[PDB]
Amino acid sequence: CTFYTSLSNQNQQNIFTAGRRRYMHSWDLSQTAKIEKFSRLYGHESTQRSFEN
Amino acid sequence: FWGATWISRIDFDVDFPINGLTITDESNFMNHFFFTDKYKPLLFVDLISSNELAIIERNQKAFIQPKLVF
Amino acid sequence: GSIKFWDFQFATLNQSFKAHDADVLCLTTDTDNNYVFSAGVDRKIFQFSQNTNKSQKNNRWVNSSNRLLHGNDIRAICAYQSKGADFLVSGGVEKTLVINSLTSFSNGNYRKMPTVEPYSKNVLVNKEQ
Amino acid sequence: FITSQSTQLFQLLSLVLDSIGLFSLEGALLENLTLYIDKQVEIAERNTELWNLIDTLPTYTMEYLDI
Amino acid sequence: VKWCLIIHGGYLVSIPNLMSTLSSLHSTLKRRSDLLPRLLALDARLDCTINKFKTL
Amino acid sequence: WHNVILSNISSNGKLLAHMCKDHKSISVVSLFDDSVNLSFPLGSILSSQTQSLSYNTRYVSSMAIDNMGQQLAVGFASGVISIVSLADLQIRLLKWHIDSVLSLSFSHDGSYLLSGGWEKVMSLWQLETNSQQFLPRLNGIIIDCQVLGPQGNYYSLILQMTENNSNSDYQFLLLNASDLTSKLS
Amino acid sequence: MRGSEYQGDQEHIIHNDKVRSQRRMRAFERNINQFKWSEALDNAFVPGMAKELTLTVLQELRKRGKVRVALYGRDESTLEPLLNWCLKGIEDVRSASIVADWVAVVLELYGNTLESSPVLQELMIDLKTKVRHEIHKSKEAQRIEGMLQLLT
Amino acid sequence: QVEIANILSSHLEANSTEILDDLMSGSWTEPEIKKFILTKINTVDHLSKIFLTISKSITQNPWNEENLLPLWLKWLLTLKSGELNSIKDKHTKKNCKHLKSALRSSEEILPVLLGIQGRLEMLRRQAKLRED
RNA sequence: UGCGAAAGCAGUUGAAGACAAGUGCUUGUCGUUCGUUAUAAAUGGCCU
Repeated sequence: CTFYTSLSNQNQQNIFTAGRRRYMHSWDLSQTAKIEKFSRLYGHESTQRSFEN
Repeated sequence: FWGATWISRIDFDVDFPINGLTITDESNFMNHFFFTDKYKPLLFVDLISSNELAIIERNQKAFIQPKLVF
Repeated sequence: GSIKFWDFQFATLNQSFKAHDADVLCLTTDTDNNYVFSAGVDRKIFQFSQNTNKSQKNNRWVNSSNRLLHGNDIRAICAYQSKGADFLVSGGVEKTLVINSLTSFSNGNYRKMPTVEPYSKNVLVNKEQ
Repeated sequence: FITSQSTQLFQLLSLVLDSIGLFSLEGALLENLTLYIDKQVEIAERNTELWNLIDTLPTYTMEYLDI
Repeated sequence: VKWCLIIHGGYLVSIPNLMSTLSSLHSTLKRRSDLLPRLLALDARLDCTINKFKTL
Repeated sequence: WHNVILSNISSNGKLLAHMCKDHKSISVVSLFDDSVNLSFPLGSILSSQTQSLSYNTRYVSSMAIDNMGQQLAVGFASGVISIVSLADLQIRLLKWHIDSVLSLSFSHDGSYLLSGGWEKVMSLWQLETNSQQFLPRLNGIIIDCQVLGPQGNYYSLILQMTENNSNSDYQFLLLNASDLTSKLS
Repeated sequence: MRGSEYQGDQEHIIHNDKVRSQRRMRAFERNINQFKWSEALDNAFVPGMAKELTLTVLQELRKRGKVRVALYGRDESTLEPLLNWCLKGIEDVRSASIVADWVAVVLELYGNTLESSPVLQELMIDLKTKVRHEIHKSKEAQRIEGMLQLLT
Repeated sequence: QVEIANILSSHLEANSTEILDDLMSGSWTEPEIKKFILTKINTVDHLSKIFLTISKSITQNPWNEENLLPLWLKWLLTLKSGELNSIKDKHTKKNCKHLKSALRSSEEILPVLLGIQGRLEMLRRQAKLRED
């Protein structure tokens, strides 16, 4: 897991996390949490089996 | 006369009316009338008799590329 | 079915194209290496082009186009260019030659040579008997 | 008269044969009505078929060359 | 079924309700009757081709 | 310009590519400056096999111009897409759509192409390797596509729902490019 | 690896996004989804295929408007499995109508091949007998309905 | 049966109105109708005439007891379908339409007839039972 | 195309201009017009 702050728009904050799974999560930054899932590699799915590293 | 896919007959007593995928050939190579394309391909052509003409013609799994049909 | 371009000095992959659906049995290039033509079991001939100036500066190849001309596998392919000639000749299990133009491969006409062209006759006929 | 657009005339007959009932019908006529209907059934099947009808190299060959 | 209707026709007539109690007959018979026009259409088509190659 | 058949504006809003009957010719013009001014007949782009075939092949239904002006995408009713490099008028064929392509739009960088048609499937063509990704089973055929954001965060699509022939039923869809989920329908 | 058991009973926010596992799709369904029309017909006519499941792929192709398309690239060798099933399915009331459509097309599409192939001919002779048998049954049911109407 | 075949052929060449009379001749049977169609109807014009005569006859009286004219139509369509639809005459299509209309009626007729016949079978059987 | 039931009952599918191809003539086309109610076919198939 790791924080991420866009270099240009400092107001932007985000948290990326991954595991032994074929998808990645991103959390934008208090009733709810805005969570988006990256699960598309655009044709290179064979080369990538897990987003763990 | 006959080639791979054509047959022709020319009478030599009569004069004729005057009326991309190969080398352009700018360089040198070194240093009464009948025509039919109906019979092809032809392995060999000859006359058996004066009024008999003999034509000899030719009579694997492949990767499938379907053709769409609706 | 992949065509991969490797940097020779460092021995690394620059680009990978998943173009064919089966084996790529032969490759050939034009004189200036502006075109790389591939062929194989899927009966297709893929043209990869790097003619554009921006492509040359960035050294990036492109899967420009493809064509289906053969009825079966393509085992042997060759390319020849001269001031008066431009040929991309291919052949395979279909037992026939196919000729194209390298410069105008995408849109240029093609010729399918006869399977048997009898310069030396293998059959004779005897008029008598 | 029958044994002697028509469907509305036939289908009216079926209504008669219902209203007459089982008991009132007498055998002698019933035979004649049978032969006529059996003929009509055959014709109907015959016409129906017609309606569906309307809706619906050798190794060695000898030829003469034209010259 | 044919003999049941013929013999007991008088009693069957004098029944308060038949559709509720004979519903299975009407359902089964209706399904088979409905097929008649289509099956005839195939019969004409089959008879056509069967005649054609037989004469040829 | 006279007798404009088809016209499109770049995503940035600074290049205009339009076609005229002066059969027909394509011209691209920069709007706020004189840097870009190119013109050429459609015959040059068109393939000869297209010339031999029925008129559907020579009929352009969608047009897109890259922000830099180097690339121009032409659709055809036959379902073929042709990317033409303005610098040398070199042609590139991308053929997946079986029916007329109705919407084409370039990404801001120019590396990705959004295409949509009667297939009810929006295709992201990756031009580097000519690969593609799909979003199928949209509610209707895609009249239009666009990449809307400083970073292309959102895709704006126009859908038609052609089932209803009595009236034209437009549906505007804003998809989050992250996971391709409908942010606003 | 001790964290798998935990179910977030103490955590502030619980987020659940995994899609439920759907049952595996059969061979014929995959072919239709991938637009393999000719193969979908083949998967229908295989040993040990449930009759109901066989009826759907036939109806499904017809619904898709792909009946002739499924029957172009075929000869007598790969046409007989269909005729064998049609020889049996014509009896059933449910599949009688679907058998009617498909047999009509194959005749309209392979009349010429029928003449030169003997085996196909015997199939249609037997098929003609069975459909003729059905006509008698379907007719008879109408006669029963006629009498049953008289009683009421 | 040779004489009627040649007679019918002559009338076709002569454009006679007795072509119908030749057709309903009782000498015809099933195989000879087949052989005449296969061997003697070689011209498109003759095919049109025989179809036109037959269809008008059946259209006027589709319920005639004589099975001969329908028998001609059945084999004419079965054997010469390719040559028939090759006909592009507008009147032929209208004539085909008129024939189709008459036959379409009869198809609708059969469900009622079977219902009546089945009804009548029951009435007959009960009378037999009462006799016994 | 009109009417009607779903079956069907009546009725249409013309003229001009321009372009291309082949040889002034022939054919095919129309992001051209007027009037009447009035086959297809660029190897091209749906994600995680």
